[PDB]
Amino acid sequence: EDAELLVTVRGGRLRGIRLKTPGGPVSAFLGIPFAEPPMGPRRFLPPEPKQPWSGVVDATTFQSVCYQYVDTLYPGFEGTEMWNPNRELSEDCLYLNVWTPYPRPTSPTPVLVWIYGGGFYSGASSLDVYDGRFLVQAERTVLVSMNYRVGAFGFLALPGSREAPGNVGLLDQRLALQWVQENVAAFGGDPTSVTLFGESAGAASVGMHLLSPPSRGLFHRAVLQSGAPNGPWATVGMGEARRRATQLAHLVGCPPGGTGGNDTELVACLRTRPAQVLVNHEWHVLPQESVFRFSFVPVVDGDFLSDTPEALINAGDFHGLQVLVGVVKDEGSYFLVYGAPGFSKDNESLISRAEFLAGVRVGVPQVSDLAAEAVVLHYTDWLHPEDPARLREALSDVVGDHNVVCPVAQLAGRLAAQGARVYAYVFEHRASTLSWPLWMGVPHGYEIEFIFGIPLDPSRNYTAEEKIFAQRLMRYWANFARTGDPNEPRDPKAPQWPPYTAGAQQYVSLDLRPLEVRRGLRAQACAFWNRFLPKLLSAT
Amino acid sequence: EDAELLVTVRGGRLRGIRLKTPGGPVSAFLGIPFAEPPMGPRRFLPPEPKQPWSGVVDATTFQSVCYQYVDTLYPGFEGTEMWNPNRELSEDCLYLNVWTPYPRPTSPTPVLVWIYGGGFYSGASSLDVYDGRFLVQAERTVLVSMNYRVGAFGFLALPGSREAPGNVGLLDQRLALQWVQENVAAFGGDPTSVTLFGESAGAASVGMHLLSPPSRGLFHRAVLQSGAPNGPWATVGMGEARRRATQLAHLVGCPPGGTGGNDTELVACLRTRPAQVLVNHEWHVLPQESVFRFSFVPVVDGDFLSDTPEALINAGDFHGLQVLVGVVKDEGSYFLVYGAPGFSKDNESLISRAEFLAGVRVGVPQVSDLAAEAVVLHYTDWLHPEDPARLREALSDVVGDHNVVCPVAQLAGRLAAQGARVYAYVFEHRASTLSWPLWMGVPHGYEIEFIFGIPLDPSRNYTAEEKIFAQRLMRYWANFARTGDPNEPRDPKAPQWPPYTAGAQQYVSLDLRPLEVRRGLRAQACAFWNRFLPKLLSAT
Ligand SMILES: NC(=O)c1cc[n+](CCCn2ccnc2/C=N/O)cc1
Ligand SMILES: NC(=O)c1cc[n+](CCCn2ccnc2/C=N/O)cc1
Repeated sequence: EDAELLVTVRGGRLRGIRLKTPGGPVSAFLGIPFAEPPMGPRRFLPPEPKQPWSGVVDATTFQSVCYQYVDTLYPGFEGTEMWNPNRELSEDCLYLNVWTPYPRPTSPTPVLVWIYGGGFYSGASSLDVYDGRFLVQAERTVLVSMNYRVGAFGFLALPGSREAPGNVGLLDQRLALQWVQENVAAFGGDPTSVTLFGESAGAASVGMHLLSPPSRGLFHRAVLQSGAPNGPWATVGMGEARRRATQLAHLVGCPPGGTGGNDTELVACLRTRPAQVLVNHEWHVLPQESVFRFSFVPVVDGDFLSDTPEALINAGDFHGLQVLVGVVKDEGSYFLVYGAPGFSKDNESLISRAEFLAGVRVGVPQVSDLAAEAVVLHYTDWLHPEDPARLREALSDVVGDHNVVCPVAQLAGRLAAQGARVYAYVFEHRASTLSWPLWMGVPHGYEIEFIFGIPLDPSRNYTAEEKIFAQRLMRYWANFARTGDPNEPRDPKAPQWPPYTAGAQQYVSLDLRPLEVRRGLRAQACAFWNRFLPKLLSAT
Repeated sequence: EDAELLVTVRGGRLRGIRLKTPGGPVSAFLGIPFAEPPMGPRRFLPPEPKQPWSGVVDATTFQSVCYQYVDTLYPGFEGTEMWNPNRELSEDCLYLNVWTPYPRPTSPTPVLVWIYGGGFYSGASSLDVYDGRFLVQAERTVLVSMNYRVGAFGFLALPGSREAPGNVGLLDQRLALQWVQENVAAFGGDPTSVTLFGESAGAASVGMHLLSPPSRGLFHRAVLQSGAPNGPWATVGMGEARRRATQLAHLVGCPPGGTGGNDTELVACLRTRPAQVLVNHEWHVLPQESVFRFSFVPVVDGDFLSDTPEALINAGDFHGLQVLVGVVKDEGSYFLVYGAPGFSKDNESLISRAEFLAGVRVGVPQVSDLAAEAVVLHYTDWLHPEDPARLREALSDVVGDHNVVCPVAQLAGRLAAQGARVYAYVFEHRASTLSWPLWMGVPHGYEIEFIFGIPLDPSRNYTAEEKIFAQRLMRYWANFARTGDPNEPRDPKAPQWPPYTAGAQQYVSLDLRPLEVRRGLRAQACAFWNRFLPKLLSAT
């Protein structure tokens, strides 16, 4: 009843809201504070737990979005603005949301925790495509999603100093995980069956938590969608993070005039600046000749990450852990319209040979000219080295393999070979309502709406097949959250999803057709990135 | 009583609104349609007059802003967003506004007509800084302002063809001028005493009307604020206009693969595209290595402009015309934060010598290496060739002189020497409420709020001296509109404003201090741009 919309947690009382789905109602608790507002002197600091409150906190609507850059490449366009903030920006943003079935579960229920992506510079738990009402109604699981500080506010780092240690955006997620341990039982959720799942930078975050011992105790399973902590964009060195942080200070006038520039005076100067001012110079801090490179990302400090993600994945024991990994068919196409020459969402992006050669330097930055030739002469079809359509898909493969598919395949192989049960997929269905052009195929990010069951929304023009497809995927994700195995615990009639192993390298394709097993997550291309290219880079 | 808010014009009846000023009320008629909506098959075509309507058109609020790019360089910033659209974007935007004193004048009154700036790619008559309620109350004049199509919708040109003839944005302004001839009498205005005044691209527009015979009959005096038709940014050649238009068609997928590319099929394809799609690719049409260069500007076709503005100004007889021209102290500083390396509004923009040498390439983009050297070695202080503060102001002088001050001084000299009475000014007061940084001084466009008397708004924190100053400036502009002479028609107490002649080159400084006469509008620098540099291009 209306009594199930009232819940007490360790910090105080909450009033939720009843959400409707075509299959029945759901109880949602949107906007639960899990940390003290990280403002004024607490900007750039690790989060402090929210102190208990008197009265009833209203938990009926999403709270503020953390301060972030707002994408303006295509104003008024659905394909880009669906990721933009849909609540007002504020540094007061450390809130989490909880969906729970109606009636509330009597017995402890497995908990899904969502970590949004957005390159560590954007994103929000309030986005329409992260609506948890459909996954909770159809699979009677408990869904939690948190906000975490992005951009400079979450990942500006002057390593060594205590005024700006870095990775505070990861600590925000960790605190939200500690909050789930201490309070998800009150919503009917099992704190012993917690399944993290994220996408892009959210998936990378999930991977960073697997490799951080303090976070490792707060969950039991992991799902990484189109991202990995070992990606070339997901981390940064201490020296580069200090250079970026210092350059941002310079751009906003820090330190003032002629004055000392130790870490303490620099952060104090940064704390006096309005939040929007720091955001307005976020992209100017990089060399600014890049697609896929982000200014403030997790730093390898020796604290949250004792070593690089690659090192920790190799030297890591993963027995007793189940992972679900995967990518979309066309991982790189969405990013090409963000700086690759000759590309535009409003034409066919039939690029020339010279544009392809320049795009490789944009999509694979920082590498040497000989390394670029290895990429070009490996992704060229030499029977059609000038076909524009093939060059377009080649560059899309170049930036997709280098940034997503091969970092993911590298990780999935090391996990399976080191004792973790791993299941791998490739998402190959292009939504019928997709607004991006046809040549992008199944772009990065556009499986999320099917995992969250958005096709079930009656106010959307999804086909009957996509509705059944969405229910199928929700069953896969929920079964993995419940049992660690996406396969039906009692249904062998439907095609089976074999584990992924370093040898067989099996995965399944997710589309309207029944499950189909394949071998190799682009094994040929990924051997070039994972094996040959590092040996080639030790020429300088 | 309230019967003065109802007025009949040639097309039908209108209901206006009474606006309040601290000195008394004013009658405003906001949103008068003067053309048929240029939508669908009419896009890119010259405007057609608004056909008469039945009933009473509501004229109590500003109408839609013409489709245009929206500046996002500093989100949430007062200094940039005061120029952004403050009404909904639409192609249905050919509307004009009329302010008139209360009580309505019984004898014919001089008419001021405002043409907004915005580089021919943006701007709107509805901006708060253009509100004529204070100018009309204080000086009992009649103020008119129109919207004209900007960007591709106003200035896309495939010269020779009739599907996209070009300069249709200038024809929108002309139609609004024909409208003032036929209807301003109904508001108490004298159609024989019409003074055009504009700023930046608006000032350039005013100048192109002086040089177009069909427009010359529609007004009697001109005011040009920080702009001129002979500026290097204000016009474009036929060949370049065709190349730019074709590039925009390619970016939006026109024509579809395999279709012929004649002008008819190209424009037909462009007309099917949504307006926002064309706007989203406007800047991608240039080489895109330019501060101060705009994609779609008036073309020199032989129709609206029988020759280049430079030729028409030289070969022109300007007897019987009074012109008021001028500039602000720091014309170029506004534009450096829009692409000049090392510049940011949030620090002191202390640029290096290398950044200065690179910025000259951005501020003067069309030149050769040798021409750039002549610029660098002319604007360098050779006793302090590395002082960043001086280099900063040197680049501001480079950009300001090349784009505004010297094209204006060129025009003002030719006009006075060829029979026009000319008055020249330099605006030297930096508003106390200015939000741009101090190092920008008096940036481009920040005299407008004083000409329009915005300091009189009680909801603003302007000083008492700026209020008196704004009233003084309104008297100058109004006196010029009535008599052709900014000086008080019978008051020799105040210092007097001498005409500007090709020899004495006298102008006045407008600031809180009384008028002060000076000689030379950057005469030394402008000899370099107007006389010497054309001679080094001649070494092709
Ligand atoms: N203000 C700027 O100049 C700016 C440049 C690049 N970006 C890139 C962000 C968009 N993006 C979306 C997905 N991946 C990216 C990264 N491209 O580099 C944003 C802003
Ligand atoms: N989308 C873009 O990357 C973009 C580039 C340049 N501009 C030019 C800004 C307009 N402007 C304002 C004052 N001066 C200028 C002209 N700059 O060339 C706008 C947008």
